[PDB]
Amino acid sequence: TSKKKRQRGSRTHGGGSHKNRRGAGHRGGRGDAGRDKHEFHNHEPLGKSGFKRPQKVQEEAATIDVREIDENVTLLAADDVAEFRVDVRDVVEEADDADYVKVLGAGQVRHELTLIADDFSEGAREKVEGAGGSVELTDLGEERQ
Amino acid sequence: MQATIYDLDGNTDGEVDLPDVFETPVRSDLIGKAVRAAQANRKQDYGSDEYAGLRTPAESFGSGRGQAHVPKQDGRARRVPQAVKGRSAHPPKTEKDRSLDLNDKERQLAVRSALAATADADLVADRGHEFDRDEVPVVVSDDFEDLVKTQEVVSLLEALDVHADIDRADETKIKAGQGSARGRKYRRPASILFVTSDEPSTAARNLAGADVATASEVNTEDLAPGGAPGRLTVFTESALAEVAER
Amino acid sequence: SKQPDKQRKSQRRAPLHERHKQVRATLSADLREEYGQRNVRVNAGDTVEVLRGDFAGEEGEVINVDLDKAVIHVEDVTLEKTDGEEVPRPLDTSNVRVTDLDLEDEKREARLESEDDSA
Amino acid sequence: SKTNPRLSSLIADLKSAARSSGGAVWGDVAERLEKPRRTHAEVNLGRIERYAQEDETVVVPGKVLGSGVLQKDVTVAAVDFSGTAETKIDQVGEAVSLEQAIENNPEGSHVRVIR
RNA sequence: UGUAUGGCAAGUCUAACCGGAGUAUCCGGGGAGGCACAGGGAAACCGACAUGGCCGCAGGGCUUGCCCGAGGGCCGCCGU
RNA sequence: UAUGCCAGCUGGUGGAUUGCUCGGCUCAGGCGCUGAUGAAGGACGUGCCAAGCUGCGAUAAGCUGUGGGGAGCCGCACGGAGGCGAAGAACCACAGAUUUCCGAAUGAGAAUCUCUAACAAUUGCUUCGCGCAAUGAGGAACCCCGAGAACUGAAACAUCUCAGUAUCGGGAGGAACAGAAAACGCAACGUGAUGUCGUUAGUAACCGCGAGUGAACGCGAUACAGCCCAAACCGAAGCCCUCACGGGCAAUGUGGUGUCAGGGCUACCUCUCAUCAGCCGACCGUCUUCACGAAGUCUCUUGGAAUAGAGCGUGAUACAGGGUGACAACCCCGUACUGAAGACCAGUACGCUGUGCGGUAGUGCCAGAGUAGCGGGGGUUGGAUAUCCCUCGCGAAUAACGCAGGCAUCGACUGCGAAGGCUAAACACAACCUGAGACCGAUAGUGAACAAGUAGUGUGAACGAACGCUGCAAAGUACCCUCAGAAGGGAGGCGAAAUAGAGCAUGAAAUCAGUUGGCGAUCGAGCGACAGGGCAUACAAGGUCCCUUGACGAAUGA
Ligand SMILES: [Cl-]
Ligand SMILES: [Cl-]
Ligand SMILES: [Cl-]
Ligand SMILES: [Mg+2]
Ligand SMILES: [Mg+2]
Ligand SMILES: [Mg+2]
Ligand SMILES: [Mg+2]
Ligand SMILES: [Mg+2]
Ligand SMILES: [Mg+2]
Ligand SMILES: [Mg+2]
Ligand SMILES: [Mg+2]
Ligand SMILES: [Mg+2]
Ligand SMILES: [Mg+2]
Ligand SMILES: [Mg+2]
Ligand SMILES: [Mg+2]
Ligand SMILES: [Mg+2]
Ligand SMILES: [Mg+2]
Ligand code: NA
Ligand code: NA
Ligand code: NA
Ligand code: NA
Ligand code: NA
Ligand code: NA
Ligand code: NA
Ligand code: NA
Ligand code: NA
Ligand code: NA
Ligand code: NA
Ligand code: NA
Ligand code: NA
Ligand code: NA
Ligand code: NA
Ligand code: NA
Ligand code: NA
Ligand code: NA
Ligand code: NA
Ligand code: NA
Ligand code: NA
Repeated sequence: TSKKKRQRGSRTHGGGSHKNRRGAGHRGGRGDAGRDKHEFHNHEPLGKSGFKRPQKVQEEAATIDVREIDENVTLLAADDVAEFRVDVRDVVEEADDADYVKVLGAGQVRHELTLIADDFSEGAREKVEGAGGSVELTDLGEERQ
Repeated sequence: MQATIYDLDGNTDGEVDLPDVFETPVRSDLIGKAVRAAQANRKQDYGSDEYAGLRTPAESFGSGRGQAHVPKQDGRARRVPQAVKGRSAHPPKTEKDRSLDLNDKERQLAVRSALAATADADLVADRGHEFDRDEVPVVVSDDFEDLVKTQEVVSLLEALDVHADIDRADETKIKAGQGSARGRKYRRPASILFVTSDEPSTAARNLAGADVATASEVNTEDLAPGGAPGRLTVFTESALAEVAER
Repeated sequence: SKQPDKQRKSQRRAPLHERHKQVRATLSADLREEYGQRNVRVNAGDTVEVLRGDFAGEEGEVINVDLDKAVIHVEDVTLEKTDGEEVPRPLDTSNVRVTDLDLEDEKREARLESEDDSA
Repeated sequence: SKTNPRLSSLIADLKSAARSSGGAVWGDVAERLEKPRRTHAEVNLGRIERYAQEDETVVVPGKVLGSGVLQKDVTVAAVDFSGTAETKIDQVGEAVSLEQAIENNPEGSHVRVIR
């Protein structure tokens, strides 16, 4: 039995005094009415903040942390096994409608990896080189100077 | 496990491996959900006329004549829900979504589960079906698809000690209630489901309470009518094989 | 259609020529074999046998066939009014069986004898 | 008001074992399963790898998921495993159902609860 | 936005629509796109603990106070 | 015991309830224009007797033909009289005939009539004559083009919002509209007419930056289709009417060429299967209609009636639904299977006839002006400097030019040619046809199951109900008595039942008549709950209860 199903006979259906459930006055006005007066509580303050750059001048990077690559090296058997060598572009999903692929350095690297991507974080390099690996910057990646 | 194939005379004719799906753990809650959805999804939208009871310029006189403030036209109350001929306050509505979604995985699992309930003689007996057999489902040679006469399917079923189920379904029930006024006077028990491969059995279809289906599209409903698992079924050699990958 | 209201409606509002099928009765074993038909449209010349009412078992000649009310009058199948007059008791052809046929019409006979059509 | 008849039977079997045998884990696992689904355990392999030890059965009062790497040769017992989880675990150890765990070890000894 | 139940799970779900058919049900297909999988910053732009320490509930272990202690709690540390 | 209180019984009143459904409501598939050749609508007529409805139109519930259909018929509507039908009627389909008056209403006038040959009025052509034609008005909504509120929300209110909504003016079609880039701008070595659906996204954008408002490109789909002028260069090679003769149009340009895969011209190469014009002309599918169509009407019992129970038997590519004196696969219509016709798809696809695609080089020959663009004032939009439009003023270039790519100017880059035109298919609606339903079931559902937009109200605009059910069969009550009596009553007759007897299935409550039990003309008012006594009570569906004594015997306790 639901709450609704038990309302017949209660007269007020849980609204308290029968003088309560009337029009919008019981809500302090329609929608966000009073968000600056009687009901300012918990509303974000009024005002403008910052600016937006035009949508077609914005770049969207397709990222991936070393942890994800590394945790699936053996599983990615369909990707180069040198002295592993993986082209990040062939790993990251949504890597087509992206302006570039960037490797981030979250997690550990328990293998010697040779990564090819358009960009890397300082931390991603330190980790890949620390485990005896290398980082290869793509031709698109040649935009740092 | 193994399944005994039967020829058109009702005699054993070898046997094949009962596919793995028939080992899918019987899940009556999932089967019931699949059937509930299929049943809801074929229901038609309805609702009263949006303007029923509103086609009037009736007005309330307000205070003054010792009368309740009720809209009246030609000295007759109108429009308001408490008025005879007035609108229906919260009526059925055409806009209402009467469909029920169901994840493909969850539905496909119910299909497999209902399929498996078919391989349990005890379940099939608990569901209500009448028969004198130990092995279930009843597997038959593909030659069953070439049968044309209904009577021939009868003979085979009698030879398979499974015809008593059709005897059970050979009794219509004249339902209590007004469904009768809308074309739903009768109803009857569900009997044997015949699963073939090329085309549904034209020869078995008219049998009392029988339902015909094909392996590629047999669903939870025909496998478990009304959400109840364990329907007495009869697969075809090839049907049994096709059903395996569902 | 499958809907009861529509079924009864189409039966009660059927045009005159479509009412002939509402006055059909099963044929006797002999007649079925003879003409290759299970039933026929009862005519006012046929002899018939009552199989269901209070008059079940009685036989007689069909005296009248009303298409509108889809009913027939059979000789001697009557009711006694208060004044003593004897009036016919209307019968539904479904409770009747044709034992003899009036074949004075070339067209009706031809229709019966032909195998591609039924009378 | 559980709806799955199997989960319902498991819970009853877990209790029967905690009562009859000396098990205290099974009854503990039963109480957590009786609680709302949102509270049940959802463990990835990385967590099992970090806190499990050989010859000590890992017991998950929920479901084991496939993220991370497991190298330890451990026996993991859960209500269910994702297809990938069960595959990874069987490569280095053994994925087992709570139903089997209760049968092979009704006393619930040498077990480690992981959530 | 919560909650209870159920499926699947680092993923999950298909929408319109297409094919089939037992033809509004239903079976198959469709992942377009959505949310989740990293955050911070107005922006430029940069980009994180698959665990380092201590308490300790349940539970487990032991020679019955002593160990191990998921979750939880207190810190460290890391990205901006 | 009067007046009377409470409960019941018999009979009313009333029409609830249950059962029933010729009506609704909603969804879905199909289909879709009519009218001066006078529509739609209305008026008045029309029947043997005819008031309403339906049909029809002085040939008036109808006339003719072809096909179907069939022994009956003369609408709803079951009377009386009479008639029609084997000379094949009724009835159904298609086609034709007739089709009064008013009505766009058109010779003129008028509340449906009247007065003395009429396209009235406005137009095109024109033999300049109403000679040949057009327009008008209707339609359920859908559709396109204009005009355009307020209540309301913002807790007041002005911008904003309600909303380009309601409503108004004009108009098309079966669908409209849009449509082959002076596009897009995931900026690209990229996409490639247009609608629509899903999404992009409540994103960008707007906003007393409050409340609110709110796209697009792209993507996945549906369906797919691309062309014609103006001009250059030609210059009468042309078009319309008419059988013809003949007439009219046209140098202010008919016609050829041509249309950014730019074209023309000049010189060449090659070739056509493009395009455009025209002929032929479907399959399949879908919607509807139709033909044919299996098997019990056996026994016994109950019953007014078997479709019920028991027994025996049958068909099924048919166990959808309905009818029939009660629950029917086999009694009747149907239903499965097979087949046929019409309509739509569609004058489409395919096929064909004709035409001829294209390429190189040269050539500043051609290529749409109050335009592009700027300014003033407004409206509109998400459009913000960067939406679309109106109004007043100003105002360009000529492809070697010009526009766009979300502020302006200049350069670069990329895209694209405005100020001429056409265009199938996919999408909207629901009048009309058909199908469907966890919709309602006669105070419901439409206002409307019935005479329903009826009766009735208002000068008018407009407003607007209620009313469903005898029975298997009318067998719808003969005869007699009574009476002023075709009334009514009595007796009687029919039927299983008249307490089924006419607004007649069932027949609640409020309530009324008579009557039964209890109380009652010396007595006090929330009408009762709980205790306990009187009196009252056929059965059934409840069977307990009283006194002596005895056993057990909490708290309490002589
Ligand atoms: Cl930004
Ligand atoms: Cl985890
Ligand atoms: Cl594009
Ligand atoms: Mg994608
Ligand atoms: Mg109503
Ligand atoms: Mg009922
Ligand atoms: Mg015949
Ligand atoms: Mg006139
Ligand atoms: Mg206000
Ligand atoms: Mg304010
Ligand atoms: Mg707006
Ligand atoms: Mg755009
Ligand atoms: Mg031309
Ligand atoms: Mg505005
Ligand atoms: Mg009504
Ligand atoms: Mg007035
Ligand atoms: Mg009555
Ligand atoms: Na409340
Ligand atoms: Na209230
Ligand atoms: Na408010
Ligand atoms: Na304030
Ligand atoms: Na009205
Ligand atoms: Na009153
Ligand atoms: Na709906
Ligand atoms: Na996707
Ligand atoms: Na139509
Ligand atoms: Na009349
Ligand atoms: Na006419
Ligand atoms: Na005219
Ligand atoms: Na003229
Ligand atoms: Na207010
Ligand atoms: Na005010
Ligand atoms: Na504003
Ligand atoms: Na894209
Ligand atoms: Na009958
Ligand atoms: Na201006
Ligand atoms: Na552009
Ligand atoms: Na009524």
